[PDB]
Amino acid sequence: PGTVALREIRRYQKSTELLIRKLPFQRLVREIAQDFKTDLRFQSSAVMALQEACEAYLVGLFEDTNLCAIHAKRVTIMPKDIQLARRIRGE
Amino acid sequence: LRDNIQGITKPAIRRLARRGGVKRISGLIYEETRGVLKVFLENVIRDAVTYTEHAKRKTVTAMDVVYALKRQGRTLYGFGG
Amino acid sequence: NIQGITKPAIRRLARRGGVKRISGLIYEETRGVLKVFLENVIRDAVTYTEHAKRKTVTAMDVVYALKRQGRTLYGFGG
Amino acid sequence: PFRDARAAPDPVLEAGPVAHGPLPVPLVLDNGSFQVRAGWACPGQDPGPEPRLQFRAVCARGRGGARGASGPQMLRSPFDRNVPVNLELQELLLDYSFQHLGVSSQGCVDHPIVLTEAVCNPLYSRQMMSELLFECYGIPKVAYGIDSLFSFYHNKPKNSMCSGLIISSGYQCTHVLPILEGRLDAKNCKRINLGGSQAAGYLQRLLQLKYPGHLAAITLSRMEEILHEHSYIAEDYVEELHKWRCPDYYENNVHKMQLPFSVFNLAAYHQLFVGTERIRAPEIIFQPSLIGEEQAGIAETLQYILDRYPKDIQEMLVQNVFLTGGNTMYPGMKARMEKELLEMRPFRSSFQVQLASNPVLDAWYGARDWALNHLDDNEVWITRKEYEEKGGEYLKEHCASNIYVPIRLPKQ
DNA sequence: CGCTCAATTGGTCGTAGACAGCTCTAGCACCGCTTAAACGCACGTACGCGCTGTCCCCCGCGTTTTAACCGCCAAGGGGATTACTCCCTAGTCTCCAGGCACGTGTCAGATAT
Ligand SMILES: Nc1ncnc2c1ncn2[C@@H]1O[C@H](COP(=O)(O)OP(=O)(O)O)[C@@H](O)[C@H]1O
Repeated sequence: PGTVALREIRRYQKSTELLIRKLPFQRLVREIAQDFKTDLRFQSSAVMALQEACEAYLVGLFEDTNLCAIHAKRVTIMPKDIQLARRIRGE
Repeated sequence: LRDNIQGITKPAIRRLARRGGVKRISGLIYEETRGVLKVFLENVIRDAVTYTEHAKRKTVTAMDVVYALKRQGRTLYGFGG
Repeated sequence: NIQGITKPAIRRLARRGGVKRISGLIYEETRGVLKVFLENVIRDAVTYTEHAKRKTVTAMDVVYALKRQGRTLYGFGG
Repeated sequence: PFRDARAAPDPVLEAGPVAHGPLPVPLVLDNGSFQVRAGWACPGQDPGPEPRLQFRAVCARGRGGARGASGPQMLRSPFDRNVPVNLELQELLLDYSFQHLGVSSQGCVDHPIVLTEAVCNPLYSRQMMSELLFECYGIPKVAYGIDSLFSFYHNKPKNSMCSGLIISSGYQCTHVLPILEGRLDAKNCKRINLGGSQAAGYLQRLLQLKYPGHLAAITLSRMEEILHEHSYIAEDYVEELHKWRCPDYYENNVHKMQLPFSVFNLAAYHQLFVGTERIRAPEIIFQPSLIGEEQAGIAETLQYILDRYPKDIQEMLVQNVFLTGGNTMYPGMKARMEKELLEMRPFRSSFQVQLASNPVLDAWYGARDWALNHLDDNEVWITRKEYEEKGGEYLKEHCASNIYVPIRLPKQ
C-alpha cells in the first residue's frame, strides 16, 4: 500500500488550528529571546502571533518544496529540495 | 533535556508537511526544517525585540512582532496593528 | 511587433545569466515573461504620468513605477 | 613573442624499400594520444635516419564533400585515456599513414608490423584493433609492446634480463612500471590519470582566468611553446614557489613573450607574464591536488609500489629508474626525481636515475631495434594463421612487451 | 478485474459555550458655525528635444549535418511508509509570589498666601 498518507493530506488541509505543541514552542521562543537579550518576556498573544507566522511560513516552505520535488519528477522530499526552495526564493 | 530544537517533534513537523501537501518525507527533513525554524525566529524575534526596545518595555506585545513581520513582508491579521 | 527582440538577443540574455544547455521553447515563453514584466513597468509608469496630466511619458514617472516595485535607478533623472 | 606551428611535410615515397636476406622490411608504428610516429625499420643500419609521419593524431573531414582531413595541414582523435576506442577515424588515420609509407601494389597491407599498445590494454580494444588489422588490412604477422619498454629496450646497457622501474608520461596518464628480469610485474604496476593534456589545459585555464583580455588568442597550440620550452619542474616545489615570493627575483626570472601584435599596446598584445605558472603546469604529476583530482601522484606511487617488495629486490631494481615519454622532457626532471627518491631510500643505499636519449622518439627507435633483432622469431609475432583461430584478444609474452592473461571474448 | 473483508467519512443526537441584541452609560471628537491664513487654479510666456525622411553598412537569419542529450525502458536494494509496541511530557489547574499601579499616609521641612 504505502500511500494512504494522501488521506492525512486531506485531513490536515481540512484542519486549520496550530500544529506545534504550545509549551515546546513557548520554551523555544523564550530560550531564543533570553540568549539574545536580558529580561524580554512575552504576552501569550505575542507567542501566538509568532507561532501563526512560523507555521504559515513552514506551510509555504513545504508547498514550495512540493513543487521543487514534482519538478524534479520525484514523489519524495530530500534536504536538497529545501535548499533549492531557499535559493530560488533568495532565502 | 530536549532543548536541541528536537522539542519541535517529528510528527508535528510531519503534520505541517502534510498540511503543506508533500508526500514521502526523508528522515533528514525534520532537522533541516528545525534549522529554518530557528533562522525564522533569528529574523522575527530579533526585529520584534527592536520594536520592544523602541519603548524599552519588558513585555513583548503582539504589536511589536506585527511591526517586525510588516517590515519583513509577512503581515498578519486578527491581532490588529 | 515583438519579433524586433531577436533570437540571438533572447539567447544572449540567458548567456549573460550564465546558462549552458537550453531548449528552444524557452525563447517565446521568455518573450511571454518579458511581455508581462515590460507591460507592468509601462502601465505603472503611464499611471504615474497621467497623475501629472502631461501627454509626454517622462523619466521620473518610470522611476516612481520602478521605485514602487522596489527598484532604484540613476543617470536618467537620478 | 610566440612563434606558430608548421605543417605539410614531404613523406612521399615509392611503393617500399627492399633489404638483403628476407626481403620484407617491417613497418614500425607508434600510436599516440598526442602524436603518432611511424616508419619502415631501415634494417642493417644503426643510425636509423628517417622516422616519418611524426604527426598530431587528431582528424576531421570536409562535410561539404571535399576530403578526409586525416593528416597535418571541430576535431576528434581515436584514443581515450591512452587506449584506442574508435573505428571511423582510426581507419582514415591508418589509411593516411599507409598512403605516405606506401603499399606494395593492391588492397592488402603486404609487410609485417610492430605496433604500440597501452601499459595494460583492455581486451576488447585489442580485439577491435586486431580486427581492423587483420579483417581490413590483412597483415601477415604483427608484434605488440609498450612505448616505455621499447624506449627502455633502446636505452638498456645490454640486450639482457635487465630490471628496474620505468617512469612514463603522456597525454592522459603517467605510469610506474616495475620490471623484474625483463617481465612487467602487472599485479603491482600503477598509473596516475594526468599528464600533457591536463598540464596544457591547466596552463590554458590559468591564463584564461588571469588575463581576460585575450580569451580567444590563447589556445593549446600556443600553450605548447611555453609548456615545452619556457616551463621547468622544481627541484623542490615549496622551495621554488618560496623564491618567487619576492618581486626582485620575480621581475628578473619571469618569462614575458608577447602575443601576436597588431595605452602602451600590451593591454591588448600582452607579454603574458609567467613565473609560478611556468612551474604549476609541470608539478601536476607530482601533486595532482594542484588540479581537483585526488590521487597519490608520482612520489607517493613510487613509494607505494616499492614497499610491496622485500628489501633486497628493491635495492637491485631501484638501481635503474628510467624516465621516458611526454612530460619527462621538462628541464630539471632528473634533478627533481632523484631528490624525491633520496627522501625515501634507506639511509646509505645507492640508486641511479636514467633519462632517455630522446624522451619522445626512443619508443620508435626501441621498437625498430627490437624488430631488427626479433625479425624471424616466428613464435613471438602474432601470425595471420593464429588470428585465424585466436579471437583478437590474444597476445604473446615476449621481452619488452605487455603480460597476456588467458581469456576468451564472446562476439557476434 | 470483481468479489469479502476490515476500516473510515459522513450522519443524528447532545449540551453548554460564545455569540450579538439589548440596556443603558457618559466620554468625547464629530458636526456647525464663523474667522482668518495663504496659496490653488489659473496661465501667460520662454522657446524645444520628440519625431519627419536621407545615406550606408550592420545583425539576424535560413540552411546544413554532426553528435550531446532528454525521454524512456527495466531492474537495483535500502530507506519511508503502515502499523504495533511502551515511555514520557503537553496540557490541566493548582497555589505561590511579585512587579506595576493606584491610593491613603503623614507630617516635615522646604516655599510661599
Ligand atoms: N611532447 C609530448 N608532449 C605530450 N605528450 C607526449 C609528448 N611526446 C610523447 N607524448 C606522449 O607519449 C605517450 C605514450 O607514448 P606514445 O609515443 O604516444 O605511444 P603510445 O601511446 O602507444 O604508448 C602518449 O600518451 C603521448 O601523449
